[PDB]
Amino acid sequence: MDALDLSRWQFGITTVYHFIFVPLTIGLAPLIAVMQTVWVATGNDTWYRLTRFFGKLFLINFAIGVATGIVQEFQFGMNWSEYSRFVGDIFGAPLAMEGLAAFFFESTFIGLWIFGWTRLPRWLHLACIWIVAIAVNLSAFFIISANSFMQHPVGARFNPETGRAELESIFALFTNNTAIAAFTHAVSGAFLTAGVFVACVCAWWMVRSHRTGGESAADAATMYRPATILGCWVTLVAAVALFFTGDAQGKLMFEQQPMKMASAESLCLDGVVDLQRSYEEKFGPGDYRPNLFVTYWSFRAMIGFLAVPGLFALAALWLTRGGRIPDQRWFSWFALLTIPTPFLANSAGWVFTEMGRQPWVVVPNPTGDQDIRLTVAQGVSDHSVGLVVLSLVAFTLVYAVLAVIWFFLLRRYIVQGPSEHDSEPAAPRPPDADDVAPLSFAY
Amino acid sequence: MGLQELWFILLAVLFLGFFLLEGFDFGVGMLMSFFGRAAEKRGQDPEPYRRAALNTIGPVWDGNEVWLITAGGAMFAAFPEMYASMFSGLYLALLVILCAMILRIVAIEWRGKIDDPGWRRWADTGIAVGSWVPAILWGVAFASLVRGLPVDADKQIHLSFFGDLLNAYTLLGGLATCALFAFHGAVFVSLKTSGEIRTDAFGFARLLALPATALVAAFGVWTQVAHGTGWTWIVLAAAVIAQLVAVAQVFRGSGEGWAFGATSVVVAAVVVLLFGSLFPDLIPSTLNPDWSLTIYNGSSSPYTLKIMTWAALVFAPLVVVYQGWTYWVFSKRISADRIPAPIGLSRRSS
Ligand code: HDD
Ligand code: HEB
Ligand code: HEB
Repeated sequence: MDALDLSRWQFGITTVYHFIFVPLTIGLAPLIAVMQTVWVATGNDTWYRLTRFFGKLFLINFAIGVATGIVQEFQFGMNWSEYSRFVGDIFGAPLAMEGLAAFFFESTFIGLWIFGWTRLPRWLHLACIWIVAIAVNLSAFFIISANSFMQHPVGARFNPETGRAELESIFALFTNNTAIAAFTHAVSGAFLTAGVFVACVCAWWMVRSHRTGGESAADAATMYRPATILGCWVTLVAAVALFFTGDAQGKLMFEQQPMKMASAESLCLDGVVDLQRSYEEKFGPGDYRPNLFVTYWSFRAMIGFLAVPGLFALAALWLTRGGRIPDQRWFSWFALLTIPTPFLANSAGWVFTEMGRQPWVVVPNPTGDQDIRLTVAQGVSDHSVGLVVLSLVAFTLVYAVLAVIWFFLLRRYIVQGPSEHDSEPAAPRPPDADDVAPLSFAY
Repeated sequence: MGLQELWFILLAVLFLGFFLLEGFDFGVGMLMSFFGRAAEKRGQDPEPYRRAALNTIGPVWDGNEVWLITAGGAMFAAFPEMYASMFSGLYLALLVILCAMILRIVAIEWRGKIDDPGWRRWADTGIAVGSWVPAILWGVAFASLVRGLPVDADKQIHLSFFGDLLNAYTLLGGLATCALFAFHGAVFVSLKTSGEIRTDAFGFARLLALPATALVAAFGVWTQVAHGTGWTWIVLAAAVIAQLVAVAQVFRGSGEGWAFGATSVVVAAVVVLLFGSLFPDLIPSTLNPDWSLTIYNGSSSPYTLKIMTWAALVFAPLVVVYQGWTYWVFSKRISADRIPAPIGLSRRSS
């Protein structure tokens, strides 16, 4: 009956929950890999404490990332059956290739990185985290090309004698114009998220440690200042990359999807009505407009939340010029306020992208065959409202409780700080064939 | 010859790997509570024993559960009609299975972050729920799939209460699957531990031997008499012989490797029998034996099947190789007096 609005709400809620945690993982895996490589190279135990202190947080995030992602795999067939019959022939290949080529790698090798701190040689233990860091980007590429088929589809035929998409070329699907730009933009966003996270955490701990004095006043200059500088440089280069990839992706959006563009730069001639008449003459009657309010303000918020990390990075790179250490109270508050803004910008961008193509679930390609198209009213499953209210309420409640617990754990472990006093030298890793009293990790 | 039949076989192999590698996961999850409870009856504290039980599937459980994800993805890629119909028909079962899996995933990995005794009770409850629920619901789902569903004309399986939980042949499937997974996990823990949790695992397996035997025997006979071809007699005989061998080996108390090979054979034989009692079609229809999906009106297309065949025949052997290697690496043995002291933060659960 009214299962359409409930299904849309459910899918949106769940994907936003998932992408709250995705970018931190994608951006923090390579940073931890670099922090471990610079320790294995130089031998300075300062980066060992940093890589452990951030590995704990990385794992706390990875658990809930996997848990939130697990449902998206089945939601397609559960709530969107008629859509899955239309695009299954094509949509199923990137998903299965992702499952076979990235999920297996990351899942198998993070378990080796967690438990092999004193069982594997050091070079193998470093290769483990490098493999994890590459796999968490391969999976992003696969899934983003999958989504980029839904808007500007390329390699399909639409066999009429069966009513299906029917894939015809995999090379044309994996080298899509939209897919490359979307992948680059999303990777830049994830790296911005992780860089801001590291820089703000280390800036807070640098302002806090300098005031304590005693013995910890020497951890600042040796450990918290270099990490802050690294984070700020990563943030700046990610901001420039975001600007350029976004300009490219906007140039793309102008030509292959004009309704989204006309809805982004709205007043607050008209475009949205001439395109309405054009689409009504092309594809019969119907209403072909997005919300015009969410689409107007998500673009603005996504672009405007970039001024906070940029200003923070530019101020932190100047407050620590030669070798000095900042002690201003307002700097720590600024570092604390700068943390949620990358998450907010990522969510705003993904909400603009998704709710902009809104009457469609497979957008008609202006230079395609015009038969590969599907509004989001012929894609939803035929269920009752009482069956969808159950899933919506259950998922919303479970994910809300898990997110509150996740925030509590991250705040606790950030306030605790790096357990430098709690036995953090480089582990000796003695050879095997010995009943060592601990195992170095046991869940 | 027959890319469609080849991909039927490949989907069967993915589900077989999932069942084989999650059997002892679900068994350990079901049994860790009793492992802890058997230590208090000796006077010792139960926390090292519960940690030693959970630690046998420490580094491998995530890679184990990826098999279900890749099996669902392979269904969506090769047989999208079966994917759509099956997952929109079994809506409540999938909803419950997913709500349990979420809790298990998050509890296993957040259990040891805080040192409060009340924080560990909810983690243990989450592990228990996420191990008990799928172990029954997957057997129920596959038994109902082999028995048949009400596919109306093209799609839209709408079943209420007697097509999903038909007492005959469907709850028996869930009971048999739960008992078999418990036995599998008991004899798996009996092989990765070193001296006093090993004897507890042997006791649990000696208690579980006969019920699992009787349940899987009854389920196999019922399946092969109601829905069965001529070459599945061999699979049923193999499963029965393997279960007898495993029982005889467990009641001795010294083999522990043959007793695991035998239970692996039993699980594989159950899966192979369910799929071979179904091969020609997918989701038979109880309304009309013409409205039922098959591999002939449910597959994708020649090109997609060829591309997926290349991808699978390139990536699956490598996955098997390096997962066998990671099982070899962490396979020394685990004692109860070898678990590190709990190192977690202070207090104030949530
Ligand atoms: C930018 C790339 C990207 C995007 C847009 C998505 N994911 Fe995701 N997903 C990831 C990339 C990723 C990840 C960030 O790499 C995760 C998070 C934590 C992790 O370890 O992997 C992950 C975890 C993850 C898992 C856990 C599997 C495992 O145990 O390794 C599954 C099944 C999915 N995702 C599926 C999906 C589906 C069906 C999505 C569509 C809405 C989706 N993800 C959004
Ligand atoms: C966060 C954010 C986000 C993300 C990440 C996403 C990711 C995605 N996505 Fe999106 N979506 C969205 C945001 C999103 N999304 C939303 C919000 C929704 C709901 C709403 C509407 O649509 O209206 C969606 C919904 C959706 C759907 C259903 C239909 C409609 O339209 O409704 C689909 C199919 C999709 C596809 C997708 C894919 C495949 C992916 C992976 C790549 N999506
Ligand atoms: C954080 C990070 C970030 C930031 C800062 C942003 C800010 C921005 N951005 Fe954003 N975005 C994003 C991340 C972002 N973003 C994302 C992730 C998204 C969604 C996804 C895709 O790509 O699709 C977006 C969405 C988006 C899009 C899409 C559209 C379509 O659909 O096609 C574009 C073009 C953009 C550009 C941009 C620019 C130019 C800027 C300024 C510089 N973006």
